[PDB]
Amino acid sequence: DIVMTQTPPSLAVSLGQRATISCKASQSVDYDADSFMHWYQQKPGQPPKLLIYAASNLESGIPARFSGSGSGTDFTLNIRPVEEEDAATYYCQQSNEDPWTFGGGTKLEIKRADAAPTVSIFPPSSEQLTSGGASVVCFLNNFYPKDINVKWKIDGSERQNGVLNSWTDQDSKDSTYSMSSTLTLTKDEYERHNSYTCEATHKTSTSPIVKSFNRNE
Amino acid sequence: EVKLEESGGGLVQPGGSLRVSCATSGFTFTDYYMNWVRQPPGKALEWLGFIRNKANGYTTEYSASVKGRFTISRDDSQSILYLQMNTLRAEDSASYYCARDKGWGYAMDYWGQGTSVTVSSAKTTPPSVYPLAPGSAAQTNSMVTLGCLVKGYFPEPVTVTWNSGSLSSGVHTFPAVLQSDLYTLSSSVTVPSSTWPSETVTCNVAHPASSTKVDKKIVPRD
Amino acid sequence: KNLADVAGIALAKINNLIKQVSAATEAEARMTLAAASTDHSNISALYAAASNIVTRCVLNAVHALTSLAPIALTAATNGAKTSGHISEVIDILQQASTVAIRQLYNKIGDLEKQTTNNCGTSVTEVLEHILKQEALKEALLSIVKKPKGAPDKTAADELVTALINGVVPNSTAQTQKLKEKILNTLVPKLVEG
Repeated sequence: DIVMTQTPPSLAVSLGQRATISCKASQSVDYDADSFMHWYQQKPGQPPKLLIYAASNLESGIPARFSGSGSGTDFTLNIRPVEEEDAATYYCQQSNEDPWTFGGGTKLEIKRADAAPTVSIFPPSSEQLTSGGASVVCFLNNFYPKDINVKWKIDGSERQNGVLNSWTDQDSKDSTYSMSSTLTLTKDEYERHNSYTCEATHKTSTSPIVKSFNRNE
Repeated sequence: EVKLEESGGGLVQPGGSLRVSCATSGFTFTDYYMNWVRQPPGKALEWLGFIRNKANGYTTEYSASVKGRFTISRDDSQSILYLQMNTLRAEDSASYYCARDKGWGYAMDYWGQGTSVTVSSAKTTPPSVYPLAPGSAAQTNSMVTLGCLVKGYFPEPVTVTWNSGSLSSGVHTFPAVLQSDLYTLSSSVTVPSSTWPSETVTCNVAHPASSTKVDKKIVPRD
Repeated sequence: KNLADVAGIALAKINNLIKQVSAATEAEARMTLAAASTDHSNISALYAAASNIVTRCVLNAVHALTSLAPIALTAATNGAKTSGHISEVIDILQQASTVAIRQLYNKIGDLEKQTTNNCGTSVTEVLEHILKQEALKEALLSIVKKPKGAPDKTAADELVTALINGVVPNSTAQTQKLKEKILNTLVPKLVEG
């Protein structure tokens, strides 16, 4: 009953550099000199893609930038040079003893030049207000790195409750992130105030990016 | 070329049963071992079992988490693979992948898109779709960002497209968030100011579990 | 006594080597019958490579036995005795009724040196050793290779299955898993070209 341990759980590598992901087996997954260790790539929302079978055989159609090595209980997957399209999670799998098991996965982030977010704010639609709810939506698009802070200010005072944030996965093409911040109030609470602002503080600037609207027009 | 699709996923009550299927084409189905793999939302891949080909007796192997409850079968005449799930539990909620084996219980070299199963006693709720138009506080700039908010649906997933898929670049669809047993997501799209509002922009929301297809036009506010 | 300890170790090794020759020759017998019953050029070439491996197990195991028995006989009874079937003397020595012991201990350490190069002690075990050998794998791939397209994977399945029904007639879950394990270790070479 073979347990697979991947290290590290998260890894950030610059374009053109080398990424090394390791899998450590609780017992040998080899049969003499023949290995039963395989590597898969999974981009977010997509099916896994087989990269390497039997520790070191590169599957047909996979670029030579990928390579695998190791024996017995310790194996590594190598990506050189790293490219934007490599942003994904990587899994080891053993088929040496039933049942087949997978590693926990390793998420590879591709580094890029720091990029400030593009911010836009949206008032509650009239269709939603009729049902008694009011959602204010702030989009923060195409920034890097992933770390970002959003504050909501209603008539100039910070609001902390009813805020929900959601990040996209790293983009395969431009290596950026995006995030949405939704502040939901009651229709009654929304119509009591006038000015609504989301403020984004990101490493690219010491002063926040501020977008706002007034409810009466 | 090689194509495997999964179908049959949906919402199931705890303890209930469900059968998912995989239609394959582009290769000699009879010559290959076939696997089933699942992945719970936000978790690691998990191998469920495989079925042998005709030459090796049509027998099966299973992981212990699934032994006795699930049954893998195949129809060589139609080149279709099945997985029959019984006595489902909440943690059986996952995307279920059909995968072709490279050898004889070896590595998996081709995978389907996957089919989603949610095991829960909550019932299906269609989403509310609200258009997100600029507040006209920052009227002009050459690129304008529009959005639409998909609120209070169950279960996952929903599909969001813009202008029936013709607007695909510059689209960000954000992962759903669960609150009060309902999911909410939003989607943004950026278009040139010369194309909106002079031309129409519509977000299309599909929620198969409710068999709903909804189109919302983004019209300037008020 | 120190001689009763080594006598037990010598007899356990002699009994184990005797079972090695029994298992290997029993494999050879079913392979030679299986080779004579069927008239195919291809599968017969597999039996040729397999028989050469199995017979050489027997020659190696008998070579180790005939070398160890005189060595064990001298130790058990220092008085001159170098004959076969010493099984009786060390057995009773092991129960009741030093140079030669040192001589024996080394030969036992020498023997295990070749423990890695030892085919099975049962017919299933020797079969596993047969399929693990490069000589058999090399023979099998040469038969299935085609000059233009990829080597035929379905034929490799059929040839290994026929071989496995030559040596072990009654199929088991272990025989099936053993067949799958060997065929899997060859997957890299059945996709060349």
